[PDB]
Amino acid sequence: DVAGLTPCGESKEFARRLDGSVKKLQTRLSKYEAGTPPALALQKQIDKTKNRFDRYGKAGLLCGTDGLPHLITDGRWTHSGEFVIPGLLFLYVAGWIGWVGRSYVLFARTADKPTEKEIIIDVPVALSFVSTGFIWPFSAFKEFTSGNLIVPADEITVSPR
Amino acid sequence: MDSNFLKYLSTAPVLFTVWLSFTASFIIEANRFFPDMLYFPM
Amino acid sequence: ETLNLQIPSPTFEGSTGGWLRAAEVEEKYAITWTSPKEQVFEMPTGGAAIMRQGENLLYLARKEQCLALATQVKNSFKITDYKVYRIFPSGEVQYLHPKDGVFPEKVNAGRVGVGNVSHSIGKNLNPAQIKFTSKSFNG
Amino acid sequence: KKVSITVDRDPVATSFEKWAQPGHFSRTLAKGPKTTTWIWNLHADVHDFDSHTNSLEDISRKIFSAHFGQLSIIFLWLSGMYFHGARFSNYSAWLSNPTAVKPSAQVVWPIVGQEVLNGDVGGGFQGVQVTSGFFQIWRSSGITSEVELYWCALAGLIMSGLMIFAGWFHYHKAAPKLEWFQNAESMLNHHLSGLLGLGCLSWAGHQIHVSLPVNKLLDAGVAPQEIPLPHEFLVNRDLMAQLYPSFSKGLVPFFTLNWSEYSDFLTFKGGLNPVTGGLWLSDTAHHHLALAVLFIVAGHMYRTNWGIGHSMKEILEAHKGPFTGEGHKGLYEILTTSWHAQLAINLAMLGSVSIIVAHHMYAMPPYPYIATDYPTQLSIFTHHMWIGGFCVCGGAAHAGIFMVRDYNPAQNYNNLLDRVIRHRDAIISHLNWICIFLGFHSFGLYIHNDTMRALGRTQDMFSDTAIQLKPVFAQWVQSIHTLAPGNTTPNALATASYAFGGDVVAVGNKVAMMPISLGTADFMVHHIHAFTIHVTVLILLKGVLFSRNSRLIPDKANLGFRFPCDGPGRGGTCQSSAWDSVFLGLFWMYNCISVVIFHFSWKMQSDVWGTVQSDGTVTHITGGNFAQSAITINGWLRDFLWAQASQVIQSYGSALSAYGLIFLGAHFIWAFSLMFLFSGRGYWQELIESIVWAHNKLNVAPAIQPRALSITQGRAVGLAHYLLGGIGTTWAFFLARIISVG
Amino acid sequence: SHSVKVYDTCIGCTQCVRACPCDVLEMVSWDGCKAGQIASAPRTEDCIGCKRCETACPTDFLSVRVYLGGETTRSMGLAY
Amino acid sequence: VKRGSKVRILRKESYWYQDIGTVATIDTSGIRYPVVVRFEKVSYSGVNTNNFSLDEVVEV
Amino acid sequence: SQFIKPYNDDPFVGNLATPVSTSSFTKSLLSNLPAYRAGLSPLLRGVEIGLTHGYFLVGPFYKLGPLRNSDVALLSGFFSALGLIVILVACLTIYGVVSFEETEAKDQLQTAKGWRQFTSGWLVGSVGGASFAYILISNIPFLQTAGMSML
Ligand code: CLA
Ligand code: CLA
Ligand code: CLA
Ligand code: CLA
Ligand code: CLA
Ligand SMILES: CC1=C(C/C=C(\C)CCC[C@H](C)CCC[C@H](C)CCCC(C)C)C(=O)c2ccccc2C1=O
Ligand code: SF4
Ligand code: SF4
Repeated sequence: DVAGLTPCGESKEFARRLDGSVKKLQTRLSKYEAGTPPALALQKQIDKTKNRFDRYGKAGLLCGTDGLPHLITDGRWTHSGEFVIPGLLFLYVAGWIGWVGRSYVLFARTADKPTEKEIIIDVPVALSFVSTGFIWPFSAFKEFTSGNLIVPADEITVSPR
Repeated sequence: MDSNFLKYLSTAPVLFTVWLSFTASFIIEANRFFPDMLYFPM
Repeated sequence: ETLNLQIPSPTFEGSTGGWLRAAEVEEKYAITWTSPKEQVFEMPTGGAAIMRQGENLLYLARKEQCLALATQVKNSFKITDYKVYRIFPSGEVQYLHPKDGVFPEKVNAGRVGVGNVSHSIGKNLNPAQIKFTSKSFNG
Repeated sequence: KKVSITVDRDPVATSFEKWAQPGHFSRTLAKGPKTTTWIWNLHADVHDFDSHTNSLEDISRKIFSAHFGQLSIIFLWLSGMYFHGARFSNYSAWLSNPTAVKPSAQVVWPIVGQEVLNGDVGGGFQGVQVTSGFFQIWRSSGITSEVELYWCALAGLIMSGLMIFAGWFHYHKAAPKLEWFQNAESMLNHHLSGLLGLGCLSWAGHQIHVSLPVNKLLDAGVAPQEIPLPHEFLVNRDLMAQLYPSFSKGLVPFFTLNWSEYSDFLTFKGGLNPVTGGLWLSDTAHHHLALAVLFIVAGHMYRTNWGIGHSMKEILEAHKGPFTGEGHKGLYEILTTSWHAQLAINLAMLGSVSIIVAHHMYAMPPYPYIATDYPTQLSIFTHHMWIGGFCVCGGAAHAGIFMVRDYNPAQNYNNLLDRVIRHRDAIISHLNWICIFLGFHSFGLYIHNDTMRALGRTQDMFSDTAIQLKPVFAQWVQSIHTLAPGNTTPNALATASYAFGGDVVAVGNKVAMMPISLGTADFMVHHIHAFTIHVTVLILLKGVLFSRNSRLIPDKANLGFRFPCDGPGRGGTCQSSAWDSVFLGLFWMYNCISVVIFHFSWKMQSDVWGTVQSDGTVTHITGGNFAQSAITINGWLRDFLWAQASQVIQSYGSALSAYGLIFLGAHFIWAFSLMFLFSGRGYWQELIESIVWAHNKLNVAPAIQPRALSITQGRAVGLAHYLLGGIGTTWAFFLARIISVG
Repeated sequence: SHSVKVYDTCIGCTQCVRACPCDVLEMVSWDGCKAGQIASAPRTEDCIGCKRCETACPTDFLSVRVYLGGETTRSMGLAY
Repeated sequence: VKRGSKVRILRKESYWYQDIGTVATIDTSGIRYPVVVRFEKVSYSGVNTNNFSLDEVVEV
Repeated sequence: SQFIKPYNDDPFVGNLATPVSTSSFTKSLLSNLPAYRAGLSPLLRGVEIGLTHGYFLVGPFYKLGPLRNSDVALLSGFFSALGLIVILVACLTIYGVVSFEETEAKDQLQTAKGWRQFTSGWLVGSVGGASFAYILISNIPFLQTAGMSML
């Protein structure tokens, strides 16, 4: 398929991975009696292993010659659920954390003693700020354009060189 | 509840440990109910 | 003014931290002070000695060793009567501290400023400017 | 009655107000942070009580209540070990089959595939195999039930609550005055007689009435649920007299001094129990009874309130001769007014005792079925070597803190301290020479052997097959200890330990203990030990003796115990403090203890541990390769680290895969430490300046200005990660190796 | 020897002279600062280079500036 | 400038170069650095105040 | 009774008079030793020290050397001792050249001429002592063995 890879649902090496992974657990299950707590635990592990391989086979992942799933991250939309979409979820959460922390340090600067607000956090105000993060791309872009994100170069301390 | 005990629970290490334990706790719970999420399913 | 070599010394049971061959071949330092009491102090070179009531004389290998005892004698026993000398192997005695009878921390007339630069430190010349010329980097 | 209890009532108010103001305990930190250094300076000086307060009374009160908090933590920890033994263990399965079931008291949750760590330890059980030797302790105690482990967990929980209450009570409600703490005679009388003496007496009583009947029934072959409960031995004296017929006469032989009646249960057998490979518990019961008598007798030495006894001041001031001036005068004043002097002594002793514990516990295995549980033997040796080495370096740490802070020359004129400081150049130069001599003549023998073996000259090596450096004195002492039963210990039946010579003790076809022969390789590695111990002493002693002043810095005491340097002048005075000799000596302690545990691990696997074949042949774990390969460094690299690291590297996908992960993680942490060790603060502060610029550009600069860590803290962080990384690497390597092969 | 310089931003606080373990610095009269005094270094041959004077300096950039130079027996702190 | 005003530092070797401090006092004598500026941020030395000249200080 | 006193009745000197440092036995031994012996020429000082050092150098090279098991062990040991003597005499020569400024007086080791005389004596003594050890070990079978000839 893509990059000479094979879909995991029809690769024989993924199937032998699943079969070997289940044989390892079945030989551990072969030393226990049916209703015992270790046997029940081992059987649930076998069920989880089968579910993982069954889900991966039908997911559109591409396996290598080694039978392990490979991620295609060049931007193609048939594989966007492996990096582009998880990455968009990350950048939303990361920008949330960044916007929320930036808003709290700007609040803490306007305090009576700014450095106590950073070792003893004003938790109601900081929770107001953690609620602010859900619309950070718009809040931060309006902040950027309204001249409130970027400070001018002549307001920043720099070394003599 | 005492205001000095609440000001103690607002200290940086307590909030850091509680928030990262809560964070760790929902990563653990999300990987318990919905394990093996190598990809966003689509 | 000159060091009276006959000044009695503090009671020290000796130590291995004292001066070595460079004291008798390069320079030795001496410190004298007057004590109102027969009191124990700590040697810069080791353990404890007892300074005698009256005038004491010490022989150290470093000027910092002398000034360390001087601070111990001024902060714990309040002696301000310490004179630090550098004694050459030739026998020349050079008075050092306090150099003009007044402590360096107090202003004194007739002191000429050495090392004083008329501008602030950010106005020092860059090394490229002073390269391949004898001109100094302090302007 | 000059020894009296005196307490201030309600000294400190139990309020949460100071909890809410971090840094309250010092004048510097209480005004709040302005840089991030404050944050680090908060944790660094918190337990430094004598840096906060001038008064010895408030310092002593803080120490007493912090010791109760530590005891509360230890009791909570013990209660958890008993609860995990009761609830998450195969202890009952292990009791039935101690030689096949592997001890396990930790079960993991199935979350991210980590349930592979619940390996098949045996007894119809899955869990993490535990190597702390608790199962062998509990069998030695005679627990034989998980219900009794729940009762021990509750007893630990009650003690943990009582200690945390006592710390609160003795700091906030009834805090003793300084004159209470300055009763060294009373404290020694009570800690010898009461703590150690009634501790041994009560433990000997428990052993006689509980451990001895239950373990006789266990070794007879009785199943654990067929064994009478431990109080049925207390009441049914007839049933107790079946196992030990001396109980038919009761306590009349004790009081009438007819003690040879009690030889059924108070023996002097020596050697090991053939069934368990552990010490005879009748010997252990007699051992603890004899220690109890001497400890109680010892605790009557000192004078408290009735004229009988010694004044320790009189003992010390009378011991003075012609070489030592005023002698031990002034040492009593030191040790009852300086907590650091006491901590220096007690940490050096507790570390020495922990080191003694590791040697004696492997050689004379004290618990049933602990000798043939090789993961436990390796774990508790390695653990008590590390606790010993750390505590010994903390003894030198607090010797340095005493010298910098609590030492007063006025009260220490011409005594033993004055004389040591007044010949410290002779001490450090002779120690320096012995360390150079002993690095040349121990490690240079290894370099000679590497060179000769690499050059094809096997006849030119120091080896058993070539030039033989035999340990004649150690072999001779081994001869004496093998000849001692019936000769110089006539009433002993067996040797103190089979390590000296004698039989091979096998339990479940695995060697419990067997003679440890010493050859050229053992001579070489013992002189490696003498060298690494000497150099650690040199760094720690050089730091203690030069803590206050040097020829380099004549006023080092004014800079403190822990300062980074006194500038780049005098050539450079980097790491001139006593703290920096503790810092440098903890590396050499690490080096010393790492070679000791490597010597132990290789020697026990190569020459002691293994399986007993038919005809009594012992196939050892690494097949006797120590003798001809521990003489070269390439042998230690190849036949010890490379050969035995096979289990950690190949542990993935098994229950020991956590050890492979910790092996790699600790290699990471160790390397990560070298970022803090090889670098300096000025680089990181200028890098932080550029990062601060990037924050300023986005108006996200913090109000607590970020700083690079202090020079001392960069050293401390580097050392802490280095020790964690190295020890964790050895911990993972040792544990995966010996769980797989032993 | 080391070279020790005092710049005209010196406020005459006398702290660098007090810090000096080797009597390198002393105070001379100067009308530039409110205190009427500036530090001077007429004894840089005794300077060990410890830079304790720099630590004691409360000016944003140390008015006292030690520049480590040629080493001698005195500037190396050698008691031998 | 005048006492109490907020000022921007133009001394390139200052810790607080192009940062804002506030003027505490200004001497009237022949002092080389009369403007005493106090700053919220502390320097690496821990000092939070320094004396500057007029041509090194601009009102904001 | 105190057995340790300040050295030379000077407390601040960097030494302590101790039984090991300042007993009459220690003073007698040092004075008796050729390096500190009064009335001894620098050349004669070198001859006595050299005879001693060359004599005992042969034995470790002979007994523990690479050619120890060979029948040429003594010749190899002597040559190795002799080579070490030549390296050491070069060390003595170079130390003398750099340490001591040329002065007319030769009556002391700490003079250019005196150290040259000492080095001359040390070479003659060391080669002679090494030779004496070679002659003795070759003649005596017991010396050829490690003391196991009786066994
Ligand atoms: C002291 C030694 C010790 C140790 C090392 C352990 C270790 C463990 N126990 Mg055991 N346990 C102990 C004592 C101990 N226990 C005792 C004394 C009891 C009796 C009460 C138990 C009873 C017990 C049970 C019943 C179970 C365990 C389990 C476990 C495992 C997981 C626990 C867990 O994830 O909690 C995580 C729980 C949380 C709530 C998360 C903690 C996050 C918070 C924020 C902690 C922060 C502390 C706080 C910040 C401190 C400041 C206070 C505040 C005022 C500022 C782990 C192996 C489990 C196990 O083995 O399963 C197989 C299990 O089921 N333990
Ligand atoms: C015989 C009486 C006695 C006993 C048993 C102890 C025991 C102890 N003292 Mg000492 N102490 C005593 C008298 C005694 N003290 C006196 C008279 C003084 C005044 C001079 C002091 C002053 C003193 C100081 C200043 C300090 C101690 C500390 C300690 C603890 C050491 C840590 C340890 O190993 O605990 C673990 C061992 C244990 C056995 C834990 C058990 C805890 C209890 C208290 C033991 C006794 C229980 C009870 C008597 C037993 C009843 C038996 C019953 C079931 C039949 C330990 C609990 C140090 C400490 O840690 O402070 C807390 C400490 O700093 N003590
Ligand atoms: C970080 C501290 C630390 C930790 C976590 C451990 C952890 C462990 N130790 Mg070790 N230990 C340490 C420090 C530590 N040790 C030190 C400093 C010493 C020297 C005193 C010892 C001496 C020691 C011995 C002698 C034994 C252990 C044992 C154990 C294990 C069971 C725990 C238990 O219930 O002990 C319970 C302890 C016992 C059942 C025996 C106690 C016998 C000692 C002699 C009691 C002395 C008490 C007395 C108050 C000490 C005063 C000090 C003295 C110098 C005045 C466990 C692996 C046991 C073990 O390895 O079994 C497999 C064991 O027999 N420890
Ligand atoms: C009975 C033992 C004992 C006691 C009571 C003390 C008590 C004290 N020591 Mg001493 N010390 C000890 C043992 C002890 N130490 C040992 C064994 C060592 C050798 C390592 C030292 C080395 C030492 C030095 C070098 C110094 C002290 C200092 C201090 C004082 C304050 C320390 C502080 O606030 O730290 C607060 C506690 C911490 C900052 C904890 C951090 C330590 C490590 C990094 C944490 C370990 C984490 C864990 C074990 C492993 C990580 C696991 C990871 C995977 C999560 C205090 C007087 C210092 C002082 O101020 O002198 C007066 C000082 O300079 N001690
Ligand atoms: C493997 C690396 C290594 C080596 C070889 C050394 C070597 C040494 N260290 Mg160092 N050290 C190291 C790592 C090392 N250290 C590390 C990582 C730390 C981290 C904190 C320290 C910290 C440290 C301190 C703090 C101290 C030492 C001390 C010593 C000396 C011990 C005395 C001795 O054995 O002399 C014998 C010399 C050796 C064993 C070096 C190996 C030489 C072998 C035997 C062959 C010789 C080759 C020969 C000269 C070839 C000549 C021909 C050739 C020149 C052409 C010695 C110079 C101590 C010291 O100097 O005081 C005595 C001391 O106090 N070390
Ligand atoms: C990296 C590094 C820094 C920079 C390191 C810093 C500023 C530490 C900051 C790390 C973050 C900010 C916190 C660390 C938290 C860790 C994830 C875990 C810490 C665990 C304890 C701190 C609780 C120094 O300051 C330094 C100073 C002297 C010698 C070497 C070095 C050095 O190597
Ligand atoms: S410290 Fe800085 S400011 Fe104070 S006097 Fe010395 S130089 Fe002038
Ligand atoms: S460096 Fe040390 S010595 Fe030289 S001047 Fe500054 S303080 Fe005085």
